[PDB]
Amino acid sequence: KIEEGKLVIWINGDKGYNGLAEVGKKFEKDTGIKVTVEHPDKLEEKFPQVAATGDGPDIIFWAHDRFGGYAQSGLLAEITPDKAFQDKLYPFTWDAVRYNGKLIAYPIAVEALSLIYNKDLLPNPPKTWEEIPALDKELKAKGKSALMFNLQEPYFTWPLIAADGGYAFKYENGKYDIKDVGVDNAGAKAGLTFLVDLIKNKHMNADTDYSIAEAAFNKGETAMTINGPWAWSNIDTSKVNYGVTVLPTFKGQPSKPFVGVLSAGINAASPNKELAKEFLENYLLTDEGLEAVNKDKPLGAVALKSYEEELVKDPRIAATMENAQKGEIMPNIPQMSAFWYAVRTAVINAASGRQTVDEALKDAQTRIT
Amino acid sequence: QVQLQQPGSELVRPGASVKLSCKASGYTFTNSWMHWVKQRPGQGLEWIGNIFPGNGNTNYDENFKSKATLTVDTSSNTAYMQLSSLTSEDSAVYYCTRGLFAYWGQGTLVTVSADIVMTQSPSSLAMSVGQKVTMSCKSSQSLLINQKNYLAWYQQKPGQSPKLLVYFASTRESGVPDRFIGSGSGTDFTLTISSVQAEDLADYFCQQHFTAPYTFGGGTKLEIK
Ligand SMILES: OC[C@H]1O[C@H](O[C@H]2[C@H](O)[C@@H](O)[C@@H](O)O[C@@H]2CO)[C@H](O)[C@@H](O)[C@@H]1O
Ligand SMILES: [Cl-]
Repeated sequence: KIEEGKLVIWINGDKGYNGLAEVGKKFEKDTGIKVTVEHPDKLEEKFPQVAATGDGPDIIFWAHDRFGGYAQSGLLAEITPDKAFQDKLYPFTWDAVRYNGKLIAYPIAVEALSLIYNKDLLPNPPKTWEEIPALDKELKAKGKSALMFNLQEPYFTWPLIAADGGYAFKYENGKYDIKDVGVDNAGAKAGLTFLVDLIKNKHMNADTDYSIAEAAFNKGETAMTINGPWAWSNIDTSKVNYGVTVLPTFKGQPSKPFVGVLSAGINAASPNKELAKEFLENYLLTDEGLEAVNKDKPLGAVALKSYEEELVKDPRIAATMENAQKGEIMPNIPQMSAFWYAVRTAVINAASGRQTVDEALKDAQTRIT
Repeated sequence: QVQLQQPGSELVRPGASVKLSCKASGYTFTNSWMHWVKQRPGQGLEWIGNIFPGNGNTNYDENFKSKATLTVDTSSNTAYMQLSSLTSEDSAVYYCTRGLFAYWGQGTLVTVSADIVMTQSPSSLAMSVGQKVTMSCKSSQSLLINQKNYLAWYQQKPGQSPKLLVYFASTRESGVPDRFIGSGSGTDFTLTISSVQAEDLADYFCQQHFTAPYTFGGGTKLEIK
């Protein structure tokens, strides 16, 4: 069922799959093994279905959070890097890919949202969310707007929802207590209420998604956006003098983005486990392999030490790390999927008015518990 | 760091057999396909067959089924080619090459004494240093899958093995001067030397990597004044 003698790789369409395919063509020239990199839609969701019948790719790229539910279903193979290999990657990134004491993926890069702003429109970015309404009113009198970011994915609204005390699963005594969910406490209501109020006051539009926000910022129509380092590539080609900075505070407290480690898992049903190890270990996790991916769409801060040491002199990488340092590393427990689909419905319903903030978050909390 | 040690030469006679050895170092021997290529004076290069050392799978060209047998010793990182029933016409330099004909051993000369067509042009050419050199290679079938043209270019200086210059039509190999530029797609491909130098005297082959027999072109014998 999965075909023997070639590597099929899945990676999400916002990452540098072209640069990854350049690593796969160096691999193919060298080994004779054909490598096809693909980016299907909803791939985080297609993988557990197809791979359960034992199908799907040999290697799946995603943030570590969805990988514990994959491992729990026994859909990921235990990777086998020797100690020499592990020492080239930061020890905390291995932690994100451990499940029941076993490494279940190769960590690639550490991702956090940042505030991206157009210095032409706004040379001094706002340090607080509370000053954003006024900022929009001034900018609209010039035919611009203050802020446009992707509201259809809770990943993007979570930093605000958690700033005042929202949380996913409380971390106590070295586990994630799965009956203690903080999506419906006073912090979560305050943060999501602020976002809803911005929409109600015409400062943002509730339908805005990733394409809409990305185009508005890159055509210089909005002053600010919130996005990861993969988005820097299209800003660079497109004329906007931009900066990358700390997320604005809410009620004095730092915005707390969920930090994701982009990771490579090996399908349990794959017959090419030994080849996937060769590609990931000796081709991708190279200075050259990561540069090939990085030149297509930036990775952020990377798990590989040798390459990170020249990536950290980049101001934007420092801002990414500070925003990451102020947030929380995502848990990889299997309940993460239910959490994300619950918060997603909660944010879309609250944003549009389909539900009040209080019962949208109350419904989100019953579904996680 | 990658090396493919082959013995310099074997002296053999008709009806006998010889076992040719290829010693691989500097890479993971189990995960790379290994090809064997024959180069007879007066004939271009033809693929004999290949071995995947990790599971021992083999594929043979028709002219070497029942003439060649390929084997591996996992533990010594050595590939073997057995030639049976030798005849005068089997006198050639025999190469082992790794991957998509990416690195070549230096070749063993054996002396027996006592579907896809690749049209390369011009077959020989004489240019002066500094001039622009254009070599074309036309394939009887598209070599595109989509992106990705299964076509490479090689430089063979006299008495040396072929050395990969450009792979996948346009990607210059590591170490190659930037004067070498491959271009093209589908069936028409070009190798351009933007400004030749004297060191560039060599024989230039294109080779398709789409499917067996991974056929080579007739070559461009390039000389520099
Ligand atoms: O929005 C829910 C979503 O959040 C995270 O996905 C991020 C991902 O980490 C980033 O690399 C980038 O692709 O944006 C995604 C959101 O659009 C979680 O990793 C994911 O499981 C979750 O569903
Ligand atoms: Cl040379």
